[PDB]
Amino acid sequence: MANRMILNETAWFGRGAVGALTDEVKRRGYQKALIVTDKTLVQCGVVAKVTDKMDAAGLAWAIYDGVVPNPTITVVKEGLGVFQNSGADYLIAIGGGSPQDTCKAIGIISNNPEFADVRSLEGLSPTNKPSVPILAIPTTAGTAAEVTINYVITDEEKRRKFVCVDPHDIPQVAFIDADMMDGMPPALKAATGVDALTHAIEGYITRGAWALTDALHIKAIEIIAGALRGSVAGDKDAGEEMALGQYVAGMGFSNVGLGLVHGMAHPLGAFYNTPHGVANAILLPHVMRYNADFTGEKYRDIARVMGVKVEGMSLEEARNAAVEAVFALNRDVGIPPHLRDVGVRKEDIPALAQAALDDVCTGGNPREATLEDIVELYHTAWEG
Amino acid sequence: MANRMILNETAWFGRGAVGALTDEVKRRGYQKALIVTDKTLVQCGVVAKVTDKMDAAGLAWAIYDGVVPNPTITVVKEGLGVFQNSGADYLIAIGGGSPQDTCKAIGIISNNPEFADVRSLEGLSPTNKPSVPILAIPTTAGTAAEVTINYVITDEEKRRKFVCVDPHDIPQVAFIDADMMDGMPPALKAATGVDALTHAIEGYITRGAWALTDALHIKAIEIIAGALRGSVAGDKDAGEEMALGQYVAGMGFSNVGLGLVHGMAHPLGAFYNTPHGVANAILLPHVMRYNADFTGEKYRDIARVMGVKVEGMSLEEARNAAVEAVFALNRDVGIPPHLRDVGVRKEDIPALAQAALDDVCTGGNPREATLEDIVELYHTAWEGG
Ligand SMILES: Nc1ncnc2c1ncn2[C@@H]1O[C@H](COP(=O)(O)OP(=O)(O)OC[C@H]2O[C@@H](O)[C@H](O)[C@@H]2O)[C@@H](O)[C@H]1O
Ligand SMILES: Nc1ncnc2c1ncn2[C@@H]1O[C@H](COP(=O)(O)OP(=O)(O)OC[C@H]2O[C@@H](O)[C@H](O)[C@@H]2O)[C@@H](O)[C@H]1O
Ligand SMILES: [Fe+2]
Ligand SMILES: [Fe+2]
Ligand SMILES: [Zn+2]
Ligand SMILES: [Zn+2]
Repeated sequence: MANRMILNETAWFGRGAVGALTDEVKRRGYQKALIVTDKTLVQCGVVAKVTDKMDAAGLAWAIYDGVVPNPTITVVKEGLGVFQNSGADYLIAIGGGSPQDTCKAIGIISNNPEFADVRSLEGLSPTNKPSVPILAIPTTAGTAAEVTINYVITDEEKRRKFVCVDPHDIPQVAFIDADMMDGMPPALKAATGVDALTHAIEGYITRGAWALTDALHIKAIEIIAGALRGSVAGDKDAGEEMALGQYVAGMGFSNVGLGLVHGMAHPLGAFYNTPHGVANAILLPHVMRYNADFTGEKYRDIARVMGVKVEGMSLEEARNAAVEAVFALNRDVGIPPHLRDVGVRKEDIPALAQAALDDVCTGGNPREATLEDIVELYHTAWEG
Repeated sequence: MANRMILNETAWFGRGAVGALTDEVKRRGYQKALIVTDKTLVQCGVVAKVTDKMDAAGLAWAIYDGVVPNPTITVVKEGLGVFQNSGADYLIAIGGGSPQDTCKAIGIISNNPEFADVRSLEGLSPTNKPSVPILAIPTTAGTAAEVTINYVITDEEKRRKFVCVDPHDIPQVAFIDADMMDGMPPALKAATGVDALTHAIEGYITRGAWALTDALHIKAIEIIAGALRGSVAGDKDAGEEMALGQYVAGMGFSNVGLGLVHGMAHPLGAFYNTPHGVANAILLPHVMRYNADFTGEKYRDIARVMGVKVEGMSLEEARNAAVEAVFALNRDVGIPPHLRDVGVRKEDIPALAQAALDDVCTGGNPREATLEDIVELYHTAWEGG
């Protein structure tokens, strides 16, 4: 009956937050870090923002930049080998959800060698030891991987993304610095931003929701809905707001769950390598309409913080307004509205739906989804 | 510029939350606990609620119940000795702020022996190693000692309570279980509940306040103001609400600070052993009035979440409403309104004011307080002013 909360024991927030990293490392006595990131972040100079500071403080580090969007089992094994050989005693994840999840997988397996095949970590990972210490530095404003206890890896052999949930993978310190995120192309800010909004909305209405997560989630929705357009536009302060909002969303959903949006988005990532946030964005409003009757007064709350004047509006009208506010936001930030626009094939829907039905996140959906329900949702999101 | 947040990596909430303790211990591989608590909690059977579960799970434990309200350096040293002689490898704090703070001191000194004098830990403790692992189980709905990075010890020799701030003392796991709090006498629920409200209000307007702590604090105020009366009355759900509210308050103030209410309350605890919550309760409304002009629109938010329909009043009226709401709550839960009622002496005011001026928490007050200002505030709280 009791509710558990897993959070970062230490976290730094604000532009310039990464400047606290060298002092945190020194106070922990670590000797060498393995930075887990990708080639784009190295090319854009984002990784240098961190290594330059580390060099100035005389802190040793090595880099693994083989991470690819929607990280695969192959990437995890490659990164793991690099880490084991490096002799590093801690990990620094620099990037969005892909590098951060890869980093979590590496840290967990390094101290829990029984899960060497990686795929065995799906669900509530029965690990016995904490991951190698992880210092997380997000570069996107959407996944909250720095504070959640989950990470998703793509099993290419079985063509499916599997979510791993494990308190042992929580980063020891997170640095939420908007300076690390400004380089995101506007389209990326939009996709990861709606991914964050999806986290907050699904988390707010998830089956396991309770007082504390509801408070975190509704604040996150308000912050995100109020700052996303401005951030996509390039506004500096909105970018900092988004950095906080996406993190606050994570403080909640990591501890209670999500729903059918993520359950349906994962198979798309596995089948087409579709960007996670774009998949969530397209599916979100449709899944919300589907869940409407099972959400109490919560859609009135969502609509209210998304700019809609809900006073004197019926619950039915408020629910329609919440869904429309999301459709509107997606249009405003430029995300394609139909699944056909992003490479999905109708012939694959039966398999995608079954995959969605079996996805870890689907169980938290307020409405118990059937196979045909999911098939219908994919077809509805196909072209409107 | 950047803001730091220290929180419990793991925490369990709700009635029955202590039931998660044995599993958490096993998952961490600890071999023997030293339970830090007091004689009342042992007598009332509260400690047994935990040890019975531990016995059934086959987990070893030893107990130190010598903690006294407003824990002293002597109690810390005695408890440290018991810990060292027990063979325990972790600590379980069962109780209110006194046992929890004593436990933090013990856990820190054990891994940082150069601070054996205890008093040298005041302020931002320059400790190099994390405290011995602490699993915290609060029994009062007010201090949030289970999630904050502070602890206050009484220096009997120098007659003063000193606050210690250190990320190294954060408990590894917190179990917030109202079943552990139901035994609180109504007056204790009242006092500890206003202590929690003070935490939320001071934290909401403190100098270092920012977006995240403001969100936590205003939510804590709403929760506490809405449930305290019912909890004092004995309502079970209200007690569960208070358990959450007092904790949420801590998630915030531990990371930004408090103010003059706590700065003035501490010297009273050192001078008269006045219960912390009672001191804060009497001082709170007066200090709020003092800080009014340096809190922006925040008193409007406080008044609103405390049941006041601020719908059409001005900022000046909203600010008065917030203060009155606190005066009303204190009356409703039966806390004395005047410092004279609880054993304070006017002759001690100059000394109390100086102590308050030097208290760690005072620096966070939104209004720079002078010695003269503090003297005036004590006199005002004396008999209403
Ligand atoms: N600040 C940045 N500036 C420029 N490019 C960036 C930045 N941050 C990330 N990128 C680039 O954006 C692309 C996508 O990065 P991801 O990490 O894959 O995206 P994100 O949304 O953060 O995470 C997605 C992943 O997290 C999981 O929850 C989800 O299932 C998916 O696997 C990559 O090419 C990456 O280099
Ligand atoms: N559930 C309970 N049932 C009955 N009595 C209880 C309970 N919990 C605590 N008590 C009793 O209440 C008295 C006060 O307990 P404290 O721990 O001293 O009170 P609390 O308000 O929780 O903490 C105060 C301490 O914290 C610091 O922030 C403050 O400076 C002070 O030293 C003691 O006699 C204690 O045994
Ligand atoms: Fe999930
Ligand atoms: Fe303080
Ligand atoms: Zn997501
Ligand atoms: Zn207090």
